[PDB]
Amino acid sequence: HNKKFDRSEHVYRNDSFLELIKDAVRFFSGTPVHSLPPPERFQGAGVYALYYTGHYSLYDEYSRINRKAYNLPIYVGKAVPAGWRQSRISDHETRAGSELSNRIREHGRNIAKTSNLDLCDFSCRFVIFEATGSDMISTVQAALIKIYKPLWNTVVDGFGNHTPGAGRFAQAKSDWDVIHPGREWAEKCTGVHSEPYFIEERIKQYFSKSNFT
Amino acid sequence: HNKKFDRSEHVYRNDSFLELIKDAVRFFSGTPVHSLPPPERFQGAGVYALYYTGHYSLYDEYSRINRKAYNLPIYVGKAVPAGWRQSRISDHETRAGSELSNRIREHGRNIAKTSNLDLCDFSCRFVIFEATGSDMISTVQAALIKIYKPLWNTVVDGFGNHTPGAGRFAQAKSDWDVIHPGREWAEKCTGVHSEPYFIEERIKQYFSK
DNA sequence: CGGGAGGCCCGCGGGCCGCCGC
DNA sequence: GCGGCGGCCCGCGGGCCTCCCG
Repeated sequence: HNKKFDRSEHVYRNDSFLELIKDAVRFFSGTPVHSLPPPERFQGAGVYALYYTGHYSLYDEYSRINRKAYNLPIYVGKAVPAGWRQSRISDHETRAGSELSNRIREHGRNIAKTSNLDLCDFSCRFVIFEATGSDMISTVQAALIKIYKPLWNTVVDGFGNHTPGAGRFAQAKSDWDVIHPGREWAEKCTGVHSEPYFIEERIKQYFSKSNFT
Repeated sequence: HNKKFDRSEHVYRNDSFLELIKDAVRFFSGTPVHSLPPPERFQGAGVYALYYTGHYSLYDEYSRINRKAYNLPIYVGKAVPAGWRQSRISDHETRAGSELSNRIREHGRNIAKTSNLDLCDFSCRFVIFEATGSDMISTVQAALIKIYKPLWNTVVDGFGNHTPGAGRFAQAKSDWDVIHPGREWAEKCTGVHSEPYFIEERIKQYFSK
């Protein structure tokens, strides 16, 4: 330190930044909706949201909530640019990844692999954040989860996992995997996972119990 | 589906963002520097930076980069308020928590337990956001990591690990843990971990381009 | 017995590498 | 023989719940 303690001198407010985030959020909400995955590959990093309109019994309510419009996402995710560990040198030119697009395609493949969900019942929205604006990517994703409370982000976790891998097989298969088998790596997880009965009830409770702030 | 497909209808641009992120970053830059951990506990969520002024041979450069001022952090982190996956299972009673302060303290403890790093050679800065502002925390952290590329966030990974736990006993120990034993839990990781020579050249590379 | 810090689980998804498709 | 994408590792730290202080 070398200097006295005082909480107040460390508080940061910027209401302007709060408006800026609201703006990115409302821009997200009105971007075009596509099939999962979108008809074309593209470059960029950003945020995306997945919507359900099918009739799988635990999720049937989405067919009504999302009947006339894409109102409530089941999942919101992100893909942050390859911006890594850095030392901006050579390290030659080779520019422009397709991180957002790949992740969207990846999540498509996981749903394809399940028995009980059909990919044709999913749709998506996404927003590309470029350059310096890419710093905002994980805060837009958090802002969207806070407004929508997507089921797969806040109740039935696990959709977001890539393969835990060999160094991690002792872990329990996630609630998403237990009600939507089978990504095959999920069958190599040896830990104690939750029982379908208790996940089913949580999903029901999601819909029946009011979530309005 | 919709009807078209047009990449630029999905691209967000707002140049005023550059000014706001600049402002947040200079505010962070000018907040009071304290020991690690700070001398008092405090409530709030936020972002923090760790600075080194010591003489451990690999890191010796910092004692010059940080000689006259706290310029280049060695680590940047963040602590978010309780439940950012839409909060716990509660009613209306206790909206105040200490997750930033706790988190900074944990990092101190981990440094205390190493053999080759002295806590006295460490300082920190931290910024609190509250409570409408918390969505802002990650974007400031990310800006800071991008601008300073702290060595423990970019080259010598793993200081931010919590205990992997009994589900992940077969994973490798982290580069940080290999050059800075010992958190007792890294000792219980049985995977093949990086060589110290490899890490040490990455460190040297960090301080000559 | 009560509140909060910390211990100890895993969600999410970054990055790298090998493999396949060219 | 090359580039891009998926497969397979673990980084970072969230969140629950324990237990540790009161």
